[PDB]
Amino acid sequence: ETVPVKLKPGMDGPKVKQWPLTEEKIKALVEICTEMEKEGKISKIGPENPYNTPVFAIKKKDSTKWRKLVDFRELNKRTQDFGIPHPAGLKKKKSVTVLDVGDAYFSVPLDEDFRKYTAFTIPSINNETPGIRYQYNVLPQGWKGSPAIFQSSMTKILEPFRKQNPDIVIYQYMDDLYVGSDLEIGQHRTKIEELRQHLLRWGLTTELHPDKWTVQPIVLPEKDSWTVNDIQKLVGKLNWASQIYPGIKVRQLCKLLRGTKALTEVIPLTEEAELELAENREILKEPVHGVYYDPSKDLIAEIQKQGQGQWTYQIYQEPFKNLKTGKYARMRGAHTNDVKQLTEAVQKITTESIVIWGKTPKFKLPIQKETWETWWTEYWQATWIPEWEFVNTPPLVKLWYQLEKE
Amino acid sequence: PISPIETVPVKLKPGMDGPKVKQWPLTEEKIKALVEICTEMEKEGKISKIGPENPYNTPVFAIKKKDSTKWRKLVDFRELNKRTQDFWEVQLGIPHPAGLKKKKSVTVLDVGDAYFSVPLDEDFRKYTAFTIPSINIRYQYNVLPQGWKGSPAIFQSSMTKILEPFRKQNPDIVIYQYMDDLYVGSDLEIGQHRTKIEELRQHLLRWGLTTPDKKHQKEPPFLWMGYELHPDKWTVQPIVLPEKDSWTVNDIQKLVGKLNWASQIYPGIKVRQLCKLLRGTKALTEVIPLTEEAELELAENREILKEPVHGVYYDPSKDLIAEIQKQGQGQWTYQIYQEPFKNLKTGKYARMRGAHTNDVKQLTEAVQKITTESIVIWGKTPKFKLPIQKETWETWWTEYWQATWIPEWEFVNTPPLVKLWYQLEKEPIVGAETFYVDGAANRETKLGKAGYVTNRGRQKVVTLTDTTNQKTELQAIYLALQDSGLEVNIVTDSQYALGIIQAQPDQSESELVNQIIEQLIKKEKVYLAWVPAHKGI
Ligand SMILES: Cc1occc1C(=S)Nc1ccc(Cl)c(/C=N/OC(C)(C)C)c1
Repeated sequence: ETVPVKLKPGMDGPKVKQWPLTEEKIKALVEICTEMEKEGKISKIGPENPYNTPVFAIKKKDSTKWRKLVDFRELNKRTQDFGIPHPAGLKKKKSVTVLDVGDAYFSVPLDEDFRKYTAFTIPSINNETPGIRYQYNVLPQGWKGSPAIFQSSMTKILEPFRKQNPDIVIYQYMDDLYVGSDLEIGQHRTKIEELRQHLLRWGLTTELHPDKWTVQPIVLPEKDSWTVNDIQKLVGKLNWASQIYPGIKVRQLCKLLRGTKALTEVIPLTEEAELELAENREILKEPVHGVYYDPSKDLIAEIQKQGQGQWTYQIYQEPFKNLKTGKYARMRGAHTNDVKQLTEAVQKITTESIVIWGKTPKFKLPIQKETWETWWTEYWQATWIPEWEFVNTPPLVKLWYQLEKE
Repeated sequence: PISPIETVPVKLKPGMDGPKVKQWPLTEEKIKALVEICTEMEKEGKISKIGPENPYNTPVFAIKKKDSTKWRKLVDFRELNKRTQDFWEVQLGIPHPAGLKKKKSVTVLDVGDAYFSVPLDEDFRKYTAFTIPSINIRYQYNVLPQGWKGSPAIFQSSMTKILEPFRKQNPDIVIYQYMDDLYVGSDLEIGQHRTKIEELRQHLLRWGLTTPDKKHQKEPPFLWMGYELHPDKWTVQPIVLPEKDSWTVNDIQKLVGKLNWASQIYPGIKVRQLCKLLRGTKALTEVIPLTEEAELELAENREILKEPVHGVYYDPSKDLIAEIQKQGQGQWTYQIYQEPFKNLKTGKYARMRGAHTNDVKQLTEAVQKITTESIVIWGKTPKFKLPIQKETWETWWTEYWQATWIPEWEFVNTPPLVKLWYQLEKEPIVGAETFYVDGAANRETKLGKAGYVTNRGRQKVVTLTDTTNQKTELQAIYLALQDSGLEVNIVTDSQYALGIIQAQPDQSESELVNQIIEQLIKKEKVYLAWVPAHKGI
């Protein structure tokens, strides 16, 4: 028996255009789809169905086998909401492990009348062939309603491992299961493998470190002698920084800056300026008081290209009231590609948001839409897809976070 | 002939009802004709008579043809089409000639009146109701009606199913449907090819779909959107330009249009002076005196369009090469080929400077655009031969604020190379003079002052009428640049100058910024520094 799923009142199904795909992945999808059709998971559809959702194929980390991924963001946004629990435990765990339990959904049938809305299309190179149109008959991976409907079965399936191991945390966010334990790596890895078998046994098949992620302080430079330029740079940063920490003062230094001196001119600090600075260093030794996460408001992630392979980010809900901030160094191998590094970073950051608040952040990316749209899929390796917008990084915000400690 | 194929379920938009529009009174003759014509398809079972239980109606009129003066009929489904549901995209794009492979032979079967062979959803049929009047006769369609929104869509998918078996049986044959034409190509020997065609023909015939005989069907060369397709190569129809005495504005526009399309295949084509003839045009039909600069240009273009162009098709076993050239500031030409000088495709782009850019950023955008069309056509991206040194690229991209990338490429020394016009110093220049520039203007009165004072005692100030703050600030920076020597340190509090430091643009929409840019380039070493406003600094 199937549960009746509906679109939020007044909405209509998604009619998103398919992005062009490479030969390599069109073939991969054709293969994957013919098979899924045999198994009865999906079915060919005619023109009478006007809806569409983009599809593509990615290759998992350590897996040289193509995996089909759909972009349900639009559908999910139009899909009605529906006990969806998030614990603050794995936030503190010594280790967490993500598990791909997407396969489970394919067993469960999807309400007949909602099926139309899951239409997708495999394109043809040079439009020499019409698109191959399919639609899901079972629960779609990457859809929000799926983990929802599969809830019951899921809880049952896990309860035994749960009750026999309440010292472990298990969190389900869409196609993934986050398993965290403080148990040393030996027991953790072994216990995970055991859990896998526990799942495998039912049919369906499938390291992180939370308490090591610290918000770093903003360290200010230190010289034996300061030049007019050094001071100017320092003052500029502090002045901007006072929007976060209102206790930051800059007048005493600004005083030394009065007078048209050469930038290379060396200036000794007045004892008053020396204090002012020492005082500021203190305020910067810790994050601003008063920042509390609000579940009813969107989470936001800003990323700034720092060059040399470095990237900086800040998760917040209100500008300047950052819940978390961090620095990311490019993965070994992406020594020439920015899109590669950026996507990796986008994923890493999303994961953390999930672990902590169980919610994906809306990204503000320092890249041109065209560049992103063209190559993001090539390096994506997650079942979910967060929201994003493209922006122009204010130079000031960049110079600031460049100052984080190591 | 009607066919025994599953009708596709069709319904009207949510909450809408069928057409109910007035039937024009015709002539005793037009009525005569339509009576005859309708009785024809009536006997064929295409249309059936209906009684008063149908409150819908679509206007039907008569029209004499080109080849016979004999009357044809026309049904105006405009209204019905408004009330009909939407179907998925009919054709998601046309195949570009450069993405085709060569075939030994290509034949097109005109499945002409096939719309009228595919049965319409029985339920929907009622909406197709129409009326043949009298001087002082109801029917409805039982088959896809010429003109109805869903016809092409449904017809296509039908043709798709019907061909699935023949395609499987013959994986060495290529069929491509477009409208009511069926293009079929292959690499089989002419006799074998001829046979398969007939086999297909009889396969479609088995479904009532009539097709033209070997005696009557079409053959190559084919016309495909500007191209002249051959089994061996494609050719561009030498574009004809009308040499005339009196030119009207409208005429110039159309001319510039055709010329612009041409430039994709024929770099060299210019329309700069031809465009000038449009300035201040009061009417579309006003005649314009062709400037001699325009005469020399229009002429030089006829010469270019004399030499035709024939390229080659795509060979999957060969690598794809894309080469790019900068014809001018913001102008790039590219040609994709597999074997040198044997071009598959060519094109060009003109980039309206916009806010503020630089050549390297622009090159990047071309590469990006090319990469996208490549993937659509060949399903893969080309190896790039770019007029830029690996050193230059590395220096720029590693520091640029925005994420950017260029796929596997290789430097090709084809002048003029794109290069970094200037690079601001990372730290203050020792020895160099230091200009503390500042500018302010009254927003409302548009009155301002711009100036500077240096660590060497030099100073200046200028009063500006009809200026804005941003202009003043930049102007301050311009002056500092003018009066400074080869090496300069400049401090400003301008929020907009922060942009230049980060982006280091070599072109902008603002002529003023451009002035500053020219000056920056002239300098040997420039160090720009920003400081917050209204402070000590
Ligand atoms: C997709 C296709 O349909 C029929 C032939 C072909 C191919 S791959 N090669 C090819 C080779 C020579 C010619 Cl002349 C044409 C004709 N193409 O016409 C269209 C683009 C309508 C298929 C096509």
